[PDB]
Amino acid sequence: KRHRKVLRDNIQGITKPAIRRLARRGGVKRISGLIYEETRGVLKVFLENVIRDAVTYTEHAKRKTVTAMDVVYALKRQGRTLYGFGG
Amino acid sequence: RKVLRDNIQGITKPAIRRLARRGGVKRISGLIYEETRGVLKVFLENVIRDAVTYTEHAKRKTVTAMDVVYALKRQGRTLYGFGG
Amino acid sequence: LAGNAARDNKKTRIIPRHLQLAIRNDEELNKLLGRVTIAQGGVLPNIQAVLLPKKTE
Amino acid sequence: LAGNAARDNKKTRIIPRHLQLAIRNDEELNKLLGRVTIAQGGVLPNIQAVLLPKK
Amino acid sequence: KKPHRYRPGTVALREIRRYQKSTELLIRKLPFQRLVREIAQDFKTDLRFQSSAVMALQEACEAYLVGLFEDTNLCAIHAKRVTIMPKDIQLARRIRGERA
Amino acid sequence: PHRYRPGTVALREIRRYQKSTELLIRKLPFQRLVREIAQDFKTDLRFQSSAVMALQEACEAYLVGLFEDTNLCAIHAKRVTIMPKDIQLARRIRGERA
Amino acid sequence: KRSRKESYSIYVYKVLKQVHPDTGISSKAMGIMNSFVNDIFERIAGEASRLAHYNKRSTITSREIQTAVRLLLPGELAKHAVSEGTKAVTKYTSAK
DNA sequence: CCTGCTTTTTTTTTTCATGTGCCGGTCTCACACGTGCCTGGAGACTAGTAAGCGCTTCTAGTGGCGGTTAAAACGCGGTAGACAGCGCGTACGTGCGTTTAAGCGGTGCTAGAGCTGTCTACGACCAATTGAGCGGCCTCGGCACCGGGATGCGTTTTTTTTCCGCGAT
DNA sequence: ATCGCGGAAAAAAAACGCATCCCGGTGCCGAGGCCGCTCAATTGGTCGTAGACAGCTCTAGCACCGCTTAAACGCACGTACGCGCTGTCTACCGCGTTTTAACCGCCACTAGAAGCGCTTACTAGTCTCCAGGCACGTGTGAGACCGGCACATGAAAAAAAAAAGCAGG
Ligand SMILES: [Ca+2]
Ligand SMILES: [Ca+2]
Ligand SMILES: [Ca+2]
Ligand SMILES: [Ca+2]
Ligand SMILES: [Ca+2]
Ligand SMILES: [Ca+2]
Ligand SMILES: [Ca+2]
Ligand SMILES: [Ca+2]
Ligand SMILES: [Ca+2]
Ligand SMILES: [Ca+2]
Ligand SMILES: [Ca+2]
Ligand SMILES: [Ca+2]
Ligand SMILES: [Ca+2]
Ligand SMILES: [Ca+2]
Ligand SMILES: [Ca+2]
Ligand SMILES: [Ca+2]
Ligand SMILES: [Ca+2]
Ligand SMILES: [Ca+2]
Ligand SMILES: [Ca+2]
Ligand SMILES: [Ca+2]
Ligand SMILES: [Ca+2]
Ligand SMILES: [Ca+2]
Ligand SMILES: [Ca+2]
Ligand SMILES: [Ca+2]
Ligand SMILES: [Cl-]
Ligand SMILES: [Cl-]
Ligand SMILES: [K+]
Ligand SMILES: [K+]
Ligand SMILES: [K+]
Ligand SMILES: [K+]
Repeated sequence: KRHRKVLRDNIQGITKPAIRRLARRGGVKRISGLIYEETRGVLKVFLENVIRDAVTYTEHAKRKTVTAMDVVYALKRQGRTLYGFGG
Repeated sequence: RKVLRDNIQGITKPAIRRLARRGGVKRISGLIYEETRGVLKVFLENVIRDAVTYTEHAKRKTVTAMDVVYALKRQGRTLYGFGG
Repeated sequence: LAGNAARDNKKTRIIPRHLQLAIRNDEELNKLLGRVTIAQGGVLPNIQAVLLPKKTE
Repeated sequence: LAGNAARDNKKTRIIPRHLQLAIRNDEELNKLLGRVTIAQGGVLPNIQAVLLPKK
Repeated sequence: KKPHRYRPGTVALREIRRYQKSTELLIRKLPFQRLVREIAQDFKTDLRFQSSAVMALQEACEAYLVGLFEDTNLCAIHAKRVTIMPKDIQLARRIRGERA
Repeated sequence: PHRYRPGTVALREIRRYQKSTELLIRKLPFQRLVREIAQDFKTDLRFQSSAVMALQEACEAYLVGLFEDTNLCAIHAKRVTIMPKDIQLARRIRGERA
Repeated sequence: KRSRKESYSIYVYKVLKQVHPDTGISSKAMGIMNSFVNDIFERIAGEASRLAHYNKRSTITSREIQTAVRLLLPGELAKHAVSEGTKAVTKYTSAK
């Protein structure tokens, strides 16, 4: 039965252009080359923090599947309340 | 009925400096003292408004420390030491 | 407020962008929902002045 | 931690400063209490380097 | 004579106008989904996700980053620059209380 | 006569107020300010003295912390002198201000 | 007269005497300690309340307290707190 | 450009004096602890229902495929922004002499916080009754996506006006 | 100030190129709404208690005094920093070519979300009972304060030594 699973270095698929677009929408005109790796660091910390709490909600409900609600409850805990996915 | 008004200037230039100093500030523009007074005023306006709202809800004519504690909590400035 | 933003963009139906434009252009709703993220809302057009073309002048 | 801080100052009694020193010098308690004002605590001594003179 | 070439700043400004007018997610979906799975492995092995949980996460992330880039832009402008640098990000997160 | 150079007393003050825990605004002027402000919301209000001390503890702690952030914004701009634009950037990034 | 206001002071003293038998505590410091215990009490109880509501349970159990602690306390503190909680419950169930 | 030089800038260092931790009397008030005694936790009971359990249904999550094409990756060229100097003007730090009013300990007055007992309006609970709002299902117009054409505007080179800018008056 | 005349700099039109805006045409799926049925809100009623009220006690909040002196105020001076202007140099933007893998639409296989019915182990509840924790109140030792103390550090000074500039050659 033992399934697929991958632990690639997926962080690099948060590419330079994608980060440039995020900055654009944030009104940034010019970007130091040191920004891209710095942004990946930040993003990773953000996701670690949200995912940890979402999975804590998952474990508590004795589920194997993370739900939108787990994410939403996690984001509310982190003071980053999200509209549109339930709750 | 009390004699009153414009006590914002009783927040003195030296007292503002002392606060900045505790905040590790070494040099201070002349324009800071009046900017700070504005900020201070807004901070108390918000907190007191809420403390007074708890007072009217309680049908009291006296603002308590608890009223302020609760107001401070609502504004995300939780204060320890006053009956929390 | 959203209905009016929909009418601007020449749309019959309110979508998340219209809500976001509504809320963030209203002093008070923006304060009420200051810590709230509207999925599929974007942000308001805002380019800081210093960043606009001054250039050779 | 606060009792330890009291003893460094050769004091028998914990005062709010000792609790403050205790909390702000411990990375995790400081996080747990990041949005909490301790009355009569003051702040940690801390001066930014640029503000010091070249020694 | 030459092919046309816009001046540095101009297409940047055009891209800001483009992305502030739109609301579509700006990070590619599959790479983000993999990143979410990968990070989740550190907390609990063998997880499933509802696809909307991954969308929720991506929506929350991009909003946060776009939020942080606005504050970061201000920090850069505060230092008389037009170029965002890591120290701008660090100043904004420090002031937000995300870091000590 | 003896004379300190600009900034040396300033640092000396910093070391002193960072060591101490006492309130730095004078109490009677602060109390009038509180009363004055409260007037606008409801007349003939009484205050427990502890309520006034609560507010004064909270204002000062807020201001001290705002000045910490203000100082970093000054330094970020290669200055040592805090200015209104420093307080305004701080409050904006904090989300107190629009 | 009689005008009783409960507090955690005697328990803060009891603990103080285990940890530093010869040191005391001022009333303002005791006030702060009181504020602290009521604050965290409320944070834990509230997150627990929520956990059980989200999961359509009527009952806050030790398991809601535990999960709440993992959510609210930073890493190392959360480990020791979960340990002390688990220890306490084990020791208690073994005393009827 | 070339000694010289000469004249300041930095320096180097001591020491000279400033304000800050340290110390040993002595005073007072708040911590600490003993004393009554009210309330609220505990022991032992009953009754009811939250939730764990096992089990079955079927949602939606996962994985695999191949081809299209949009998007990422990469290098080349060079504009313009970051950054280091430096030099200039005065905003702020310092200190001292004058003036203000906070702080303190106290007394006196009384508003209003806070408590008690009583009565009753109002909310919980229950059982029967039924219509609001749900899930499920069909339809057709709003909207996404396309190509074409219109127009707004950025960029460069050749053209008209402007603001100097030099002395010589 | 005034010519005069260029001298530079600056703004002009103009001509060209490239992107964005907006139209109708086409097409399709998701909003809108209709339907049938279930279960959650309503009706009517009974029952127990929360809280509003009248009345009381006495806490602590307000007002005032008249001392003492710390603190705030204003004024003068001059250092050092904010800030503007120049020059440099390569990091970053724009763009064209090449490469990669996201996206799409669909499928097939099944883990596990989720729902139901069954049974009991837990919890709410309540009475009886008593001891743990509360308010009061009294005492003495910790901590604040004071004068003198001594030990840091920064500024002031001479002694000296290394760079700004003229100066003359
Ligand atoms: Ca199950
Ligand atoms: Ca010690
Ligand atoms: Ca610790
Ligand atoms: Ca010497
Ligand atoms: Ca002694
Ligand atoms: Ca004692
Ligand atoms: Ca005693
Ligand atoms: Ca059930
Ligand atoms: Ca079954
Ligand atoms: Ca290539
Ligand atoms: Ca330049
Ligand atoms: Ca429907
Ligand atoms: Ca469509
Ligand atoms: Ca088109
Ligand atoms: Ca057509
Ligand atoms: Ca329709
Ligand atoms: Ca500068
Ligand atoms: Ca200037
Ligand atoms: Ca450079
Ligand atoms: Ca495709
Ligand atoms: Ca199966
Ligand atoms: Ca006893
Ligand atoms: Ca006591
Ligand atoms: Ca004393
Ligand atoms: Cl940086
Ligand atoms: Cl300013
Ligand atoms: K499923
Ligand atoms: K009272
Ligand atoms: K009533
Ligand atoms: K059970």
